[PDB]
Amino acid sequence: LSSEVITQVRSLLNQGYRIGTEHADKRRFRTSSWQPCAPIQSTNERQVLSELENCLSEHEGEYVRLLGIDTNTRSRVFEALIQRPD
Amino acid sequence: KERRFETFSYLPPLSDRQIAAQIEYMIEQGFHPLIEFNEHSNPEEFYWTMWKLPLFDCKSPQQVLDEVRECRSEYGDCYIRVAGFDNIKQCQTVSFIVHRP
Amino acid sequence: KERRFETFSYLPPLSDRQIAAQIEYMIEQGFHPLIEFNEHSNPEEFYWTMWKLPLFDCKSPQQVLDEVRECRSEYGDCYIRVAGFDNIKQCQTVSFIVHRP
Amino acid sequence: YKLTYYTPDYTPKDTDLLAAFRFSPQPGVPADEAGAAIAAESSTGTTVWTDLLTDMDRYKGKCYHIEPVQGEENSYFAFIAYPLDLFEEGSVTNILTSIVGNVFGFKAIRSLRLEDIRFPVALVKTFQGPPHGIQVERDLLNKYGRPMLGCTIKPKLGLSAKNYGRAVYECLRGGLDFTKDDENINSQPFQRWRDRFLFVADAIHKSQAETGEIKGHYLNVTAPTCEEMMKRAEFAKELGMPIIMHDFLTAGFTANTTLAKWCRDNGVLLHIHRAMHAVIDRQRNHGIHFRVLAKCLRLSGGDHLHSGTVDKASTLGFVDLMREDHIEADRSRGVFFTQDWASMPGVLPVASGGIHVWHMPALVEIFGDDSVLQFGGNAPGATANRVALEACVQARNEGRDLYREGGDILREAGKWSPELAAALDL
Amino acid sequence: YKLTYYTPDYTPKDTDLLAAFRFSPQPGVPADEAGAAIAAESSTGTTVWTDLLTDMDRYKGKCYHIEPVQGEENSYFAFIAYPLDLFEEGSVTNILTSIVGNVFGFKAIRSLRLEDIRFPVALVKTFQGPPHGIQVERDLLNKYGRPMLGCTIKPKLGLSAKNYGRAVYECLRGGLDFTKDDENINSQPFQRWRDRFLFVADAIHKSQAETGEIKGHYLNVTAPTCEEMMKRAEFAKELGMPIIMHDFLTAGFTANTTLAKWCRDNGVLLHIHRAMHAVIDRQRNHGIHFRVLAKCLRLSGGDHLHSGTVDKASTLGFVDLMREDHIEADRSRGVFFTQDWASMPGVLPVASGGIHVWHMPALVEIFGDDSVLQFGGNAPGATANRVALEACVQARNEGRDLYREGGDILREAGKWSPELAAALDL
Amino acid sequence: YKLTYYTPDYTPKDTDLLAAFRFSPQPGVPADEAGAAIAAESSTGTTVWTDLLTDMDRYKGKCYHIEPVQGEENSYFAFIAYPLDLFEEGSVTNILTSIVGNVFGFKAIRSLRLEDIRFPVALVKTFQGPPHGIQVERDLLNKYGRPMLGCTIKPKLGLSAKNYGRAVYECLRGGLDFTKDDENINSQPFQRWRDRFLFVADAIHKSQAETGEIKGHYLNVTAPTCEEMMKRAEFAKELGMPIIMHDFLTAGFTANTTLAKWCRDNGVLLHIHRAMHAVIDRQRNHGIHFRVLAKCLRLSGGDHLHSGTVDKASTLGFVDLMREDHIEADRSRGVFFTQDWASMPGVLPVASGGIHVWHMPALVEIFGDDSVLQFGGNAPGATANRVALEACVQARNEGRDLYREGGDILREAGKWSPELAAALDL
Amino acid sequence: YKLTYYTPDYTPKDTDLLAAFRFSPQPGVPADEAGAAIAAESSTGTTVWTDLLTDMDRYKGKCYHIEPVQGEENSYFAFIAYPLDLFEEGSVTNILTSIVGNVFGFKAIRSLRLEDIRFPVALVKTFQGPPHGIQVERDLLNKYGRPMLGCTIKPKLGLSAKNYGRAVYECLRGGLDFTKDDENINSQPFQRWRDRFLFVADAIHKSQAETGEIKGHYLNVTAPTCEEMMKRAEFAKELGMPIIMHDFLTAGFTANTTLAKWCRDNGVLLHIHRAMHAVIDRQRNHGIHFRVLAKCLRLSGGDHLHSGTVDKASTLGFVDLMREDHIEADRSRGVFFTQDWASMPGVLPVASGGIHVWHMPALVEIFGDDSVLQFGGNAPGATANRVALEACVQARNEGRDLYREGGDILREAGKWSPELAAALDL
Repeated sequence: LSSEVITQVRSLLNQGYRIGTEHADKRRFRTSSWQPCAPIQSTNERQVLSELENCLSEHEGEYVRLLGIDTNTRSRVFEALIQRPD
Repeated sequence: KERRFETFSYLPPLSDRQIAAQIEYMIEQGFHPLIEFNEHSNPEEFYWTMWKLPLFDCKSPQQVLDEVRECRSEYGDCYIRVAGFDNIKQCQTVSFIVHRP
Repeated sequence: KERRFETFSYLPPLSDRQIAAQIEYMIEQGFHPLIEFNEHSNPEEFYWTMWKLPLFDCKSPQQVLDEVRECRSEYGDCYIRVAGFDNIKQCQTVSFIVHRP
Repeated sequence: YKLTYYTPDYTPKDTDLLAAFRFSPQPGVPADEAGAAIAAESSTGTTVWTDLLTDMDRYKGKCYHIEPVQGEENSYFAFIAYPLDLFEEGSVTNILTSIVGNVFGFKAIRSLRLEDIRFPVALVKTFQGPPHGIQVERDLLNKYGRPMLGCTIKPKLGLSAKNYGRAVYECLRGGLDFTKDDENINSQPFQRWRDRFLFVADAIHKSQAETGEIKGHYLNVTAPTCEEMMKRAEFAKELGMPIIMHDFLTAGFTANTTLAKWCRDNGVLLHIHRAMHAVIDRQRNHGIHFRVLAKCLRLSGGDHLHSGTVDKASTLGFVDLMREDHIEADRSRGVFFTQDWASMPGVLPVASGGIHVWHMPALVEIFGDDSVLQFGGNAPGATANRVALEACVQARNEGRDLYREGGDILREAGKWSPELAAALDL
Repeated sequence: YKLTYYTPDYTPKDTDLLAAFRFSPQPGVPADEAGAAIAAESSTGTTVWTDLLTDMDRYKGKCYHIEPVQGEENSYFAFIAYPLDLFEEGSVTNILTSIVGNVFGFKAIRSLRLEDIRFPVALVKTFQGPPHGIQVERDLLNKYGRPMLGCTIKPKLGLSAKNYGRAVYECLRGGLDFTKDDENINSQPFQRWRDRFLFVADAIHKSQAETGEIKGHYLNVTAPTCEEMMKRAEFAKELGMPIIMHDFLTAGFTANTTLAKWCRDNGVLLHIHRAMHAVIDRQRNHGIHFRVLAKCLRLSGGDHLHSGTVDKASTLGFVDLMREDHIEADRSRGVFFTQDWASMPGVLPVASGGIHVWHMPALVEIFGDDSVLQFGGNAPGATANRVALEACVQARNEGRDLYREGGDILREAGKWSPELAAALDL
Repeated sequence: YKLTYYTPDYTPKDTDLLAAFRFSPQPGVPADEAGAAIAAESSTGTTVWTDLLTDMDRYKGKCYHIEPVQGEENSYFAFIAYPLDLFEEGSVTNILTSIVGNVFGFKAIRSLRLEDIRFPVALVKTFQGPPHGIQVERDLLNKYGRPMLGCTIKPKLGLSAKNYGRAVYECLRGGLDFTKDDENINSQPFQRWRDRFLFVADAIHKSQAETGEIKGHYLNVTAPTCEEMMKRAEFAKELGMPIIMHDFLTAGFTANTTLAKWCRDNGVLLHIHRAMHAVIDRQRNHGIHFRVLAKCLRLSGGDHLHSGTVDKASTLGFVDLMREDHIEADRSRGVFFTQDWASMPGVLPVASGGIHVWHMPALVEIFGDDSVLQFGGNAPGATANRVALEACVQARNEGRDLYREGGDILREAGKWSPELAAALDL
Repeated sequence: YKLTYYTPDYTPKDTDLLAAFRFSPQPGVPADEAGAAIAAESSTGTTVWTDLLTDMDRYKGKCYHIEPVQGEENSYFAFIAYPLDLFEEGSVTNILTSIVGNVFGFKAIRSLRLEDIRFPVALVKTFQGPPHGIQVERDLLNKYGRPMLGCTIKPKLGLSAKNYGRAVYECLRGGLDFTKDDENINSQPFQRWRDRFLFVADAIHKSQAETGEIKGHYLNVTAPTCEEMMKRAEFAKELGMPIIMHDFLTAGFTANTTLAKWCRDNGVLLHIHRAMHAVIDRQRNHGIHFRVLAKCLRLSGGDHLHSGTVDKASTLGFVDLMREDHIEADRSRGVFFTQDWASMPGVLPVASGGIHVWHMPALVEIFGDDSVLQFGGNAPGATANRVALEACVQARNEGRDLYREGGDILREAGKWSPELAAALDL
């Protein structure tokens, strides 16, 4: 994980926002086709960060996009493209 | 007479080796093949007769060759085409004759 | 005879107090009170004439009151109307008569 | 189905079309697998050689949340996301077909109800929308400062055209802003549409002449065919009438959208009625909730809609789903989703239902400035109604709480007002 | 209510419309007083000064029978009769709004469901009816002595219009008689309407050329507005498309009536689907029942109508209602009165939803030649479909009872039909 | 200014539009205030009484990023976001008028060049976009897996219609698919447009007859007047012409968009030309960069577009930008943001300007199969060109690096192609 | 190329077309050969077989004069002649593509411009030219003895319809002759075009009633499509307006030539805005100078044109080009060629940009009577601005020098005018 993503997820968690991730290959990515990733059911920063890095490792060489979720509103509040295949 | 066709027609009649090379590129491209035949060939006529399915669980060219040779044996007076299609792209990426009567 | 107008026109002629109170209303909700007149009243005539501004730096009702008194002094033979705009909502939530010749 | 149509983790995109279910699965059917199915039968329907020439994954309904219904048994809340591409541009009928067309028949679900849909700002923009909206409509009418009163001419039928213009004449001239046709008045043989329209137009002309304020009547043009609609609407536009009537339920969304696009082209307002409304949202166990319809209509386009008399919670939920530009997601109000709208002009709700003139203080405190209130009848009665409105408004602008002192205000208005006294007595 | 409305001693006339409701009163509300209320909410609603200017009794809908439901408690039928003057001529929408426009919402009834209508002759014959009629339809396709075959392309979405034609073509060439566009496919970004139409027409013509048999596809013409739908349909006519597909519930009836009339003028078969009917009719106790909808549509006009995969008795009941010229009252099949159409032609029922071709012999024995069926997929696949049809019909004709002999027929047929041999192994 | 317009803390929304300016301020004007002044210019310009009747904040361009250009002095990028209400739906025109209506005319910036825009999906959804798309164009033309060959008719003027169709035929029969009307040819007195249309039509038909390729000619329809452009357009479809050509710069955007829409209604491909562009883009330090123009057109709608003979990297950037559905921000290729289309279809790129067919392999590699190459003219020459293309694509299929082996390929192809051998000899 | 395209001894025929190029070649390239290349690229481009089938020479762009720029290095002036044949009739667009279609892509010129064109009188007469002309305008409006005054309404966006027309009324009543939109303001979400026409017409008619002077606003009818623009302009005439607005760089020349024909046919004034002119004129090195565009536009047809606040010689040059029938060549003023117009009427200049009423007496000096002054604003300000207009004209007519006495005129006028005193005190 990069410093700038770490500081992002920090800010996200501090507000009380949940964490989600979505993955897709370079073709899927082109077609704006994302897929669900395994749940990060933890509000602790360490556990979130560890599960993010595990998910990144899971999907080597595929686009990964990080997001911010307000559970009360059930709606998106932030978009961000964290990783790319190269 | 001077009758050509869509793709690779102006090169020498494509031969089993070069068919194999082209089939291989099609395979590693990941586009699941389709073969197709007819009695005649009309541009204004969009659709030909596919070879009873498209091939989806394709590992080797040599099976595609066997099928083409079969569909010659049944339709030796018809034209046989190979077509390749990207789903993700939603674009027909390959379409070239492999037989003439 | 019985000519009406759009809001409060039915009611008895608004005395100063109720005009003030409604100015107040506009003030809490930030409807800066816009004073306009016409020499007659016909529904087809969308547009009337302003009293030289809308009163954006109104800290009190009495100032707009006193304006309308000036206006009556100069065009007492005319009708006077007052409006308030929700620039945030871009909506005219207010228009009503405070004078008649 | 679960393994491909149930995506608990799935975060629904800004551009998605989000849909909120309340379903009750048949015994033996788990909630999760019920939601998966509900997803599947609404978008795909289920190894045909045709499928692998396609991107199935790209168009799938991703059911991303299921949650049990509070304080009730055998009912769960499923949220399904749908790509924006799944639905045709300009077409309410399209999204309706794609959403609420087939999954309604899926036997395994005992009981099924879609409740909300998040209309992404993008698919919002696309539509002609309403023809004038709240504020432009108020301006065209010159009417500000109070909700727009309305009265239903009676009897529903039988009246001659000439008498139908007598009735409009009285009702409007008493002081009332518009008068509405009965939905069962279109061309009927005792009253032919052209004569109705002519006569009414005369009557509004006179009434507006002698009061000097905007008058209109919701002259229904619902005709069996587009051509006939268009003819009655054109000839109405020759008459200087500010508004018409269309029954979007019983006419249809397509007819409505045509009419509205014409009206926007034509500078004439648009009224809607909801005949059969109950047929779709009444039961507590099945249907689509009236909010999504009001939202759909505003989408398709209209300047006026009925919302009833006054559940109040979700009532004002949909009032807000048809008035504001921005509303936050609120469960308790029915607003299952957040709704951004790119400044699309809002719509004016039409309260109705024999509104019981004395009930009006709460009605106004509910509906505020921006609304239309409609009376299920004589010129003094409208005089008293107008009086009372102005007074109630007046008191609300004072800061007094209409709730508490509604009878007291109506009273205060009563002593100088004969006709208001004659009414309050009744 | 029970005093004026409720006329069990009244004689209904041939000039009057009847409506059938299965209604369960709210507790405290008796059966009779509820049936009167149901009469009231739909005819007159409920004193003003316009009342005495009219003859009120001229314009009252009359309930003339109540009885409790067999095998159910507190459920009763209010049989209700109406004048002829009430309605606009030839207006589905008008009638709908007259009857069902206010009755569904009144609290006094817990689960009302509109079961069946009886349209008087004089009213019935003001329409155009279905654009040709089963007999002319069958003459135009030139196909006799057997039901017809539709297939709905799969998968629903992502297919290129080029693939979409290519799947059509396989469908028809293997011996199908129709492909059907899906109700959702109207202009999606991944297929725009016009390309699709062009490629379907080319595919139809080439399938015709190879096969030697007339071919038709169900081109969707539901379009967001009247102008799109008009253009679209014109374009299809330009390609000589004999048949089209419209959705009527979301689109409504006004637009379907326009399309039917235009098609009358232009020779064009009108296939129909019922998308969103499951909203309105699935629930047993509340809603409106599909035969009403079918009867309304058949007034408006449509060559085809879907009626379900399949109560088998109520199914044939309203099947009959849509095919034959005159039907009698049959409660065992759900038919409640005796109807006359006075020479307005029939509409084909269509079967869908996994018709399972080893269930084919039951399908024929249920309906027979005068219907259409729809399979859920290849040229060989459609050839086996075809072979099964033709063996089934043959065996029917021979006097062999299908019901018992199915799997033997299919067998025998498969012995000489390798393609049917595969379809039976699967 | 910088206080009011420059907010480095603001996050751009998906609902906001972005504009990239490579700006060098006038001496004495700091970069930050310079960006402030730019932001002020393009939306608001910069008191009056009217000003406090609105919400300035709702209508405020925001610059959230300024940075000095690497390896340049006094040069910086202003990235300025823009709300979702400033513009009208579906009008390139209004856009350019808002962004570039006066910003270019300001004093403080010595040169300003608009590098990039980023449309919000909401606006992207409101146009019609390209009539068909790359995929659908390839479907109509039935040609797949390679780029497209076009040749322009020389000399640009003087040729008689008879001559001009001779040359057409020869270019086409020799194996080129497309023929280009040199830009200035519209109706010149030596060549009346209508006689040109007919002769092309009859040459293309007969070419198609001999060759057994679908042909197409590029038919410039750009007209003095809207009526005239339309007429010539009807008469082009009336001969079954599948493709036409128009100018979006010189003729403009309202005409192009009207033509695209009509084409959409009439099933005709629409090629574009870029004429007058290099008054706007040649300057690296002032004007507009062609990625913006392309992007605007691809909103407007067009099948093809010129993109140059070939910066390589920036080429690829805006190339992939006009073909690809979603693109990432990358500065090396000149793409400053991450974009999505929400499924608006692609445009083929076009190159021209003396393509030197022994340069073909690099051209195929850099472009690929989705492009069209346009060549500055005999049937043998077209034969050689087509051959060299077919050999190149084959070889690329083989996995042979094009760059290294182009010359050996061409030679091997020529050893059996006397046409190509001769082409090589020169 | 020089031996083909450099003819120093060539006399241009009056039937030719002369275009003046400022150019800086690449190092090494001689100036004469560079200008030969610039000639060749546009008239012929460049060998092919077809070329000898025509008269090469007849279709050539002849460099007959080259000189360096006085007091400048690596710069020169080219004059090129083009035969009348090469061009279409009535197509400004054709002109722009021939002259400036591709030449600014030619590599060897480091920088290029076109300074001026001389349109042969023959080629002139094919265009309709301005719809009415200065004199016909000035008669129909009735306005004499002064230049005209305009107030661009502010704020550009956000303003509601109702408020919009309010402010139009105000400012118009103050004594201003017209009002404009910002070029940006046609149908933004906050504001719909049709309602805005309707409001504006009410305001104008009220102003004209009360003031007793022809009032008008500049009605931006630019629309995404020729159909829309036609629509909006037809509508605007229905209401009885005298003038409209439209924008040529943005929307397109063709749409202009259309709109000018239609307004010519329907007796409506046309006003023009020049948004993006900066993107073609600003720099001193590369673009097309504004004068050329103004020349082209008056060809196309218009009644007003923005011309800046006000190099002063250039301003006076092209305003006179657009004003007078005959102009004599003047390189100090930048008029490269003698021009005639065979009495084709002129166009009204427009200057705007917060014109500083203190500088207004200079502006009357510079421009002369036949002009329009726009003002980037309330009823009293508009009165003070009119009375200053008076006072300055009157003084001019007294024989007092405007430039020397501007301050004395203004103040003396203000001694009797509170509104002008107030203005001056700012």
